[PDB]
Amino acid sequence: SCMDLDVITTVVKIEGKLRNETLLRVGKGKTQDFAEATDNPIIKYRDRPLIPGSSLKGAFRSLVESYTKSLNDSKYYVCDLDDNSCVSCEEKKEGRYCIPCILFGFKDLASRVYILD
Amino acid sequence: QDLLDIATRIAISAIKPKPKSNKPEPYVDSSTINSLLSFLQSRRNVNELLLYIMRQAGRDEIDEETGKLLLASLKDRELKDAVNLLGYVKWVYDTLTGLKVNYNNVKGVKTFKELVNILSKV
Amino acid sequence: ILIKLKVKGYITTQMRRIRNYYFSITNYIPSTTLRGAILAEYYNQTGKIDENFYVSPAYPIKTAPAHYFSPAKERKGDEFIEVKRILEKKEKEFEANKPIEEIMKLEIDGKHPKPKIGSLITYEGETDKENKYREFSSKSIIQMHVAIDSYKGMLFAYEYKEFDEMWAIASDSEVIDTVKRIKIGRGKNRGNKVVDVEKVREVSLDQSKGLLYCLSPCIGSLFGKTFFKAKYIIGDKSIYSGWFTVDSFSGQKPVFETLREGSLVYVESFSNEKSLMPAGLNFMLRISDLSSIL
Amino acid sequence: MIRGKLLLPEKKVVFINESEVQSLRKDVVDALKVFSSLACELADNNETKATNIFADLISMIYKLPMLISYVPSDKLSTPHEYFFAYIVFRHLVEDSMPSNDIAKLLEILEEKKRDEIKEVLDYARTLRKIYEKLLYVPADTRPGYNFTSLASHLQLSSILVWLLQKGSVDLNYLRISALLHDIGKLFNPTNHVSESIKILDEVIEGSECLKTNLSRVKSLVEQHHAPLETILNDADRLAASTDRFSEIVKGALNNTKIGECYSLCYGRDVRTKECMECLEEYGEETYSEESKRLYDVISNSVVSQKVEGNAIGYLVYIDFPGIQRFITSFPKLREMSFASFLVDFVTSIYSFIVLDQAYYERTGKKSRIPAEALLSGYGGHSYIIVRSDFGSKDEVKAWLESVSSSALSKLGIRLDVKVADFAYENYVRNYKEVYEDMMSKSYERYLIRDEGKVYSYGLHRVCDNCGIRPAVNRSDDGEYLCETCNLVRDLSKNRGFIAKYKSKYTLYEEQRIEISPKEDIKFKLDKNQDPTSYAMEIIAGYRTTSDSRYIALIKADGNNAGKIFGNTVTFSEYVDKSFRLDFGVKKMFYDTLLDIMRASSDESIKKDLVSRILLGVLYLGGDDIMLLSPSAIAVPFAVKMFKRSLEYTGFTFKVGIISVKPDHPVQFAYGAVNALMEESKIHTGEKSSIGVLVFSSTLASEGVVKSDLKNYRKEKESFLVVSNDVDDVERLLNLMELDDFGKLMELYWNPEEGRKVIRDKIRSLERFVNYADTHDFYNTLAYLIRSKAKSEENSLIKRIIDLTIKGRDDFVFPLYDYYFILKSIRVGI
Repeated sequence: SCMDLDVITTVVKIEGKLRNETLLRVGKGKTQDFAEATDNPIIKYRDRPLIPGSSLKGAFRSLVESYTKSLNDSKYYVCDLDDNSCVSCEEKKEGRYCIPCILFGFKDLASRVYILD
Repeated sequence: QDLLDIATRIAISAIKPKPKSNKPEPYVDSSTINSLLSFLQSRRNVNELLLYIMRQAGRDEIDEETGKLLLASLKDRELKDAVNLLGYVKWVYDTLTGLKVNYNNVKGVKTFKELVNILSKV
Repeated sequence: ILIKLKVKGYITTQMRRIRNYYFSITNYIPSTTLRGAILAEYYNQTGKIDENFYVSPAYPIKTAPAHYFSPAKERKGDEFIEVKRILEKKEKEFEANKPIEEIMKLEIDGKHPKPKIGSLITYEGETDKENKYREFSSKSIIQMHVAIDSYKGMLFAYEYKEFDEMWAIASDSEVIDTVKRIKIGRGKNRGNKVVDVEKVREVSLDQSKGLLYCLSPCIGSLFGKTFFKAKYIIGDKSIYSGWFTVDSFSGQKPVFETLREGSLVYVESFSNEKSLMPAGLNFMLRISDLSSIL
Repeated sequence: MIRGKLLLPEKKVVFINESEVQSLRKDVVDALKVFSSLACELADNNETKATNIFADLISMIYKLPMLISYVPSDKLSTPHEYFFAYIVFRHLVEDSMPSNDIAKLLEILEEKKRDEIKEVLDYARTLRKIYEKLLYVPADTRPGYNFTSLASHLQLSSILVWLLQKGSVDLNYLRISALLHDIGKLFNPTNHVSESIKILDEVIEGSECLKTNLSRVKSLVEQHHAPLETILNDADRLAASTDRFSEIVKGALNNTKIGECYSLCYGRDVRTKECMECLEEYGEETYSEESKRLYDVISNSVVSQKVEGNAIGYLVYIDFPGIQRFITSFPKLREMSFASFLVDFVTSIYSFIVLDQAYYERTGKKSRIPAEALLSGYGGHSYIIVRSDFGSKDEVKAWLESVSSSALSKLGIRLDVKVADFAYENYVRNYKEVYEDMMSKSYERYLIRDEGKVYSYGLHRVCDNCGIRPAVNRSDDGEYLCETCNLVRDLSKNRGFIAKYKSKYTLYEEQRIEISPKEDIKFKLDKNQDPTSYAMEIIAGYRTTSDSRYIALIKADGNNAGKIFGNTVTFSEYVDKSFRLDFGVKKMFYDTLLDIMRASSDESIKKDLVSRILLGVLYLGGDDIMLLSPSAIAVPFAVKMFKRSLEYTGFTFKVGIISVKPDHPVQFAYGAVNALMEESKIHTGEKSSIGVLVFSSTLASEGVVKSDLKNYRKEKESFLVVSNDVDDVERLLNLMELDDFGKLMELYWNPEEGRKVIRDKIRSLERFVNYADTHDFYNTLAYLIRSKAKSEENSLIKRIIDLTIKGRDDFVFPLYDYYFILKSIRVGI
């Protein structure tokens, strides 16, 4: 049973500073949406450039999916995002689990790892 | 009601087809009016919204006549009525786009009730 | 003496307690209830109460209970007609030996009407001799309430009625002078919206022999106390549940069925006993037509 | 050999299949033999008693709805069953039934319960078939004279036989002869006399006991031929001539357009062969056209003939001058149902019994009132005829009023008796004039005198008033029992809704199917619990005590019936129209029940639903329809019942439907639903109207309904149409896939999935109505159009919005109406 969000045993908070190595370009969801800058401007929170939490979550989920598929284990699988027939874990008689579904949630299950901006 | 009439006049102005276009597209795009509403929401200032619509008109992205009518209407309005007017404009524009109503049908309808009479008949 | 009530609010009326619910019965306001409210206000102000006080039941302004000679032209409509100065044109031959079955001939034209005695009727217009009228319909609402100590244990319900300006006739007394607003209804301390009493021009109506329009639910006699005798009684039976003081012990809830309000009675003689106007009954009067409100 | 019936007011001519009637002749003769055998069994080798019983049974053949309920019941539950038992057993007893007591009268009627009722109900199916055939066959095949069916003409024939008969002339023989003559006219207009002779021969060969009597009847009919001089044929011919009443009109003769058969089929002489030959000569289409033209001319023709002599009969109108107070006296459902049954019984059957006793003693135990003298008598209004031998009509009215007042001096029930001259010797007056006389003699009701008494206001508390008498009697539950209510409760303790529950209804069809509510209702109750207490919940549909479920009230009434009956050419036309209306209403209800039965689902579910529907019936028939079906099935039931109302009865119906909680008071709900039904009237009147209004968390009353309709509903920009066409609701149900009874029952029996499914179906409409409640009319319409615009193809939202908007002329759109229609089913589970 992977739906244990009702009972919270432990909570860990990771606080740090992210420093870009190369020329980091913000997602710029403001596609052809100028606010106070030239051409298409990167998104920012009150004139302060902001890395979207959704972007980091998507990149992390892609990395986790790649890792899980590289595991090549029957017990652990990844289901397509558009599929609505996927389930997080199966308690059929030892069971199957979805690591990205466990971490960042699915339609059937909410996330367990929250990522801030 | 009266705001409805203003909004439907704006919408029928905006439904004029864009010339020299491959597809029979309206002059004003849905993304444009959505951006207008979002900019007004984020930037709670009527003058900034007027500048935004003026820039959009200068960008040839919205109709010149529709921009003129919008500027005349919102020239001396507050914010609370401005957001309501933009919401009504969004509603009526979406109705026109979904119903596939051409400009020649509405033409110069002045009252929203006449427009809904046409829609009920059609 | 005339009074005015700028109610314009939701109030209750005669309730029919069902299980634990309460329902509106009379579309109008009965004299007894009014009298109780007006006397309760006197008691609150001073406490010295008087039983010599009589007040006619209030009705919505420009409305009146229906009598037999004021029927509806439609069997299912609400449009009522009657002849100008009908009672003068009626009656009259009552002195002569004129058959009553011939007297109550309502077939002035084809498809003769059907009357509904004792219904609220509103004056409409002239329309030559036959005056236009319309039945009165009021607004009613339902107010249900819960019972807690945080947690429900029981349930209750109520039915309120909406009224416009109200008019009624009372007794010439300083009571109305010194009282301005009256709590009225089943729940006087819970559910009132707005109430007030306005004094207006004095009213001088004459009560004497002849055909009289019984505004209140008149009664010919009670306990053998003969009040008046009538040649012919036209109306309907009613049930009375009110209040009256007989000085000594007891004197509440005397139930005695009576004539329905708006009944037409041709009384030819009265008596000088204790008048039942303070008991809210016997408010007859001689009128030319329903235009007596003027 | 062509016969066609003229229908009204649609003005349609329908021809009758000769094969069908020739097949049903065998069943008619079989029924006659069965009734003769039953009369012989009851008479116990007697001739006079058998004659009376056979006359009563033959009358029952022509009046099935007034003597047999819509659904036959082995338990005496309807006034019609009591009437049948009384008219059967009145000759059985040598002592008159005491009419001074109503409780004793009902006890006696219940005691006189034998297998005769079951034997009749066994063939009641064929009886219904024959009654329908007689209702659908015109009395006269002549064009222009075919507007009156056979049942009305036959009833008027029996009435005129009883009236015009005088002297030492036998009447029972005359009655049977006239009825057989009319049956023969049905089966073979050219040789009706010979067909009646064959019918008599077959009946005599059937019945073993009644041999000499029936042989004498046959010999009297035969030897006393029509051309021969005889009293019986003279009386029969004069009665038929008075019944037709149309030959005294010269309009049909002056209207010579075709000018081919007016000289031969029409005139002083009558020859059926000539009329039949002409019918082929010009063809039915032309026959129907000319019949329509002649009927239109007659309806546009006015004649006035008055016989200077006396009036041989009077018509008596029995009604209740004031039912509101009596109805409001009962707060519980069982008490209200018993009160309605008692009101109908007092209006019709008690009056019939009183008049029958008065007539029987008037002659000196010589003759007796025929059972077919009872024309109306369902719903409170009752038309009863009398012979002009009691004397003054006012004297008869005073006698009946005195008897009624003496009997019901404690029930608070007073009957207003209206008597007008019925017919003359050589003239029968049209219904309009009779109703004019009735309404003219109505002032006498409004004259009253002074009386002093005390009656407890409702049934509550211990008032003081005059203390000579004891106080309000204490009750088993405490102090809530007035004397009148105590007596009514005592009366209803044995009979009423509980009797209906403890009955076993049977539906006689291609496969007879029985219904036993004691074994069909799935309400698990402890043996220490009282079903009558939970009657309202049972009718609502509580399968367990821990259940929440609303119950709906359905009231229906005809449209513009009074003026329609006022514009009636002849009394026979009025009788035919009334019979058609009543029988068609009962047929519609029965067919709806059959449709529910055939639902391709588990028999237990449909049996339970049918049981609940049958229990939730107050009174059905004629212009008065009352129903208390569960909310989960109410609106589709009404739609299925009234889809073919014009086809069945030809009268448009205004129907009001509400849905209150089971604990709601019953009388105020009745008043509110009556107000809603009256308000939901189509002004054009060419279509039926259905109004739906759900009381989720608010009590229902007439004033509240009026206030809500005056506030929200309006004539220019409204969302509450109220006056909704039935076909619109049918289209809505088809769009919602709720017309099918199988789907409804599948949702009903399983609320676990039913609530989810109905909420999914109703959420979008509920959202639209919510936004309607948020803003005004213009803003709501704008949002509706926006929702229609943003809707993918083949979705339900676009279909619902298109149904709501398209087809509406003014800015009036049924949105609250459709929402409440869905909400009724939503709260039904």
